[PDB]
Amino acid sequence: PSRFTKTRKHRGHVSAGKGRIGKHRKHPGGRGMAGGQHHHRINMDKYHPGYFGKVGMRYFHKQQAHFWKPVLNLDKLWTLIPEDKRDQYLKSASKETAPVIDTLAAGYGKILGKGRIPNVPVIVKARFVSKLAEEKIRAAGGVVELIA
Amino acid sequence: GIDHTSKQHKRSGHRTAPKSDNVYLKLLVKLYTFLARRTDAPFNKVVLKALFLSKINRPPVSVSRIARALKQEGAANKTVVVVGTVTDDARIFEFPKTTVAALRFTAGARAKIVKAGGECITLDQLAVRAPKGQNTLILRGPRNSREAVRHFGMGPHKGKAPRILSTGRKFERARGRRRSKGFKV
Amino acid sequence: SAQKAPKWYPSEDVAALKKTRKAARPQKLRASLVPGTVLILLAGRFRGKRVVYLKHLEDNTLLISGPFKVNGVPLRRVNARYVIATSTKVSVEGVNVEKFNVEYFAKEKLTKKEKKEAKEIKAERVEDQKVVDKALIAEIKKTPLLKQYLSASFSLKNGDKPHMLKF
Amino acid sequence: ASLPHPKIVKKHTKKFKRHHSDRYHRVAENWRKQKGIDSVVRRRFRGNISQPKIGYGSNKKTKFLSPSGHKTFLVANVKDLETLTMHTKTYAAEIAHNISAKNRVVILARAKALGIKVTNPKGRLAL
RNA sequence: AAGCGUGUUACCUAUACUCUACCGUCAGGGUUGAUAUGAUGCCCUGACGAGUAGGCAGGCGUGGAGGUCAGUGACGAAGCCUAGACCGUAAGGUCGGGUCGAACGGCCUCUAGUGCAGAUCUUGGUGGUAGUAGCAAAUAUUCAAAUGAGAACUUUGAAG
RNA sequence: ACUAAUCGAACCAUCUAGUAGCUGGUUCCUGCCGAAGUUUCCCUCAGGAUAGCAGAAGCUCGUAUCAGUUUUAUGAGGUA
RNA sequence: GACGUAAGUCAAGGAUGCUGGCAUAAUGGUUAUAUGCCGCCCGUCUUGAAACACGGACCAAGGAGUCUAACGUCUAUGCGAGUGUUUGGGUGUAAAACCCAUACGCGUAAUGAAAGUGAACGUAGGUUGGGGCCUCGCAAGAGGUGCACAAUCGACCGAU
RNA sequence: AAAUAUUGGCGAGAGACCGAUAGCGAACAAGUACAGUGAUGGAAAGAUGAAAAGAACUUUGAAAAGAGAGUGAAAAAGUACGUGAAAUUGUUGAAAGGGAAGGGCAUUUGAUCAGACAUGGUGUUUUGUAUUUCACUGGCCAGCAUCAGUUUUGGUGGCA
Repeated sequence: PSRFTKTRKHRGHVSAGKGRIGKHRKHPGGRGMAGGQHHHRINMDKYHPGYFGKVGMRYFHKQQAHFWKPVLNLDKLWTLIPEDKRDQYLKSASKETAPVIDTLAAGYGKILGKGRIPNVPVIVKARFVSKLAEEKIRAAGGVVELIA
Repeated sequence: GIDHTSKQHKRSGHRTAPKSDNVYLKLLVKLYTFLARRTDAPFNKVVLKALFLSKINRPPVSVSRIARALKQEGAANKTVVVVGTVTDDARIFEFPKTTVAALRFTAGARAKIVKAGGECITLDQLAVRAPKGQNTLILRGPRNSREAVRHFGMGPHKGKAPRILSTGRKFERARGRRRSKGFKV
Repeated sequence: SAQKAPKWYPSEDVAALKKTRKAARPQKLRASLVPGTVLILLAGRFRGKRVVYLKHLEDNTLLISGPFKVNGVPLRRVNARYVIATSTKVSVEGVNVEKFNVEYFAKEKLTKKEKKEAKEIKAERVEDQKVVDKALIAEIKKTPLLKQYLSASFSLKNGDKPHMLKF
Repeated sequence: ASLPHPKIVKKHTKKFKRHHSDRYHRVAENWRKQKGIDSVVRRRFRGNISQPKIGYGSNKKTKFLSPSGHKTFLVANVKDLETLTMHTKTYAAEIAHNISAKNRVVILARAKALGIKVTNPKGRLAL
């Protein structure tokens, strides 16, 4: 609200919290990112390194649809199964009856391997996968299949 | 007229009362203020000064971290006290039976703990069951893990995270960060 | 409500006083005050009247009777501080003064009902002045000029200095 | 009457007036801090007006107390007055200025019945 | 010497030092098995208190909103004046008196076009200057009668 | 020079509340703390950024990894 | 604590006892004046203002760090690996309120210029300090566990 | 076609908006008076009273107008009209006054103002039993004695 603003506490003080000799002006240092190379150079090379210059090629007509690759680590892999049926799959590890976790329809493109899934069979449906993500799945007895 | 070596009328700089308005969170402080004062147990003094911490200083403690605390030998039967919230975790799939006293439990944490055979209580049950912190164990959530801390202490050659909205190419990856253009940090 | 309420009402009970550690020790008097000496009244109706100190009451006042037939001062009590003790003395081992004490000089019992909005001596006060003065006038005659000295008042003349004047 | 109290020491009875309040009619008498970079008042020069400070703060045990020793209470009607029934010793009644005359005679009669002391009984009478 | 050089003591006084009271801040504490209006309260101890720019905290006030006091008021609201009174350190609050005529308060919160001595500030108004400067170029008016309450200024006449 | 009392570029309205590192002003109280005019860079010297000095929010602990200090011992200096 | 065999008393963790007058303008308050001393005219620029520096004849009213998009730190609250109803729909006493789906936003993974790759040897590692707890210990104190955190050496991921 | 925009026009409904220097420039005969050759610029000005019931009539004055009377709840509502602030001005009163005045500390002098306790009050025979027909104390101001804290000024004794 306005009543808690320090302006209400600054009534009566001539400079309104801006200094007698500073004389708060409109734009004493410039407008926006002005003087990024001349008189604010120390700021722009200390607090914001790397602002000025080229880097990398220019991607023409970039679409974030192509680069939609949300990552699903193996720890979260068991969140895909609804919590009601997680237990009946966590217990009774069955090779011929393994839950079919479909990561894609939940919106996950790539399976990473942050690891430590319990050693029970599991079915993983993902467009991509990392090398170590497989090995933990196989070390748990699961299999990875390719879908797109 | 005396010289003053230190700054006079210097406030102690520590929170003395929770400057939250919460009445229930002041009832707990009222209880523990009495316990901390009327007991010699250092545990009550600790929990009293942990109830005042702000939200950033009361980080969530995962039930995975609760389990890691119980992995210590001699702590299997100890109760766990978390002055703050207790959020659950999908990372752990086996949870040992235990009792946890925390300000707030997420619904996910209660379901995970109680189903695991444990039990969830608050600080007042903890006071009833153990006034002076018998066989207790205080856990604190990680504090530098906050995203606001990656940018703290920013400077050249510090390995910190610049304050920036959009992260990617064309944003702080030019002269001043790479050695090819200009210089390196 | 014009002014809502103060919750923290003060302690309406009255707290008893603490046990004060002050007794009432007997008054000690300056060496210049000896029974039968001659004082000089400083303040009151009889300022400057010479008088004879008789007895020290338990009400830390001085019972004095400048012989009423001499200086017109009755057998009355005065304050020890408001009198100057003169070196001269009158021997007084022949006067009975025991019957005069605090309750004797009690004025009267006065309340707001007896309010003298607009504005008599007891016969005892006269006879007791006589019997007390009988010893005084009998044993004051032997020393010459004292009766004249006692009759006259006292006042600071010009050119004299009360500090270097010994009384 | 009221409870026994410490002697009422005001410790500054003179009202704090603004600097040059009489000199200019536009300068209100109400005390406003002289925040001038050159004002002799703000620098506490000798022989000048004294600035309000804590030191003039009155004794707590005799703060808000009238010279009669009663903390005044602003009463509006009979119902407000009945709150001070047992609290007659400390709090003294005070009829609000806007209470009508026919509404004062009822309060004064009621207040006089309870023995609560009223500091404006000479207010808005009829003779 | 009431000058100079020197020394002896006596003495005078800072918001300095000591002690005391009071205030505020800070710190360290005490205070719940029928004990206290039930805890940002109360109480104890101690040390401090200069201050521009500046920071922060606690408060007073103004316009309006939600709630409450079954609040105040034509037997007199608001407003205004008040070398009348009280309260608060203070911002201010409250009362008493007069004018006055129709609405307005207290408290918990909410909100903002929220507090003026200044900006050669704006608008309006009023002053000292001050019954003052000024009403002095164009040669010039005078008498009488009439009208009229009133005639240097109007007529009319006579003159110039 | 003159171009409607306006002229080394008229006047009127708008863009326009043009821009200002410059001048003046910036409205209640109390309480606590309380400076700086120096480093470096800038077409920089009436201004900024950055470090410094200050406040606040605190946080971790509980007499120390301390100190505008001295002693002891051991260095260094090239002023008087 | 003292004096007292003791009972008690006391100058021992802060004043009592007695007495007198008055009970009102007496004390005191406000205000005017006088007297002693002191006080330069305020605001601002300034190293420096009473300035022979500038603004201010006086009075009333108006009058200046606001709002917003996006954020940073801090804080509070709700939920918490999720979070966000209010683009929209249903509803309604109708701009209110209530309810709701999918998406989408931020977060959960980083790195590289990009192609791409993508985080446990170990009890998620070791070492040191580490509040607290626990075992013994009357008590210090000794051990065990030691989250947060601080430093460092590691280990894994991306890039060269 | 619809979903969309709409500070113009017409109608309608609302507001945590403004309240006669505000809000449209314009609450009123406002784009009016007025200024400018012209383009254009462009104000100020709301409120008697319920009702004009708008002061008949008498008297002074030439008349305005005054004094009355009177209407009116009010003329402290008379169209120069709700309330009517300050600057500024007059009258009366009070005070002061040797080239300023004003302010602070302190007190006199004068003017003026709140208050006790004048309490059921430690009770006392009521005229066919709730008036205690004399009360306890604090309200102001002081004095004395004994003390305590701080201090000052001395007289003495003993000892080294």
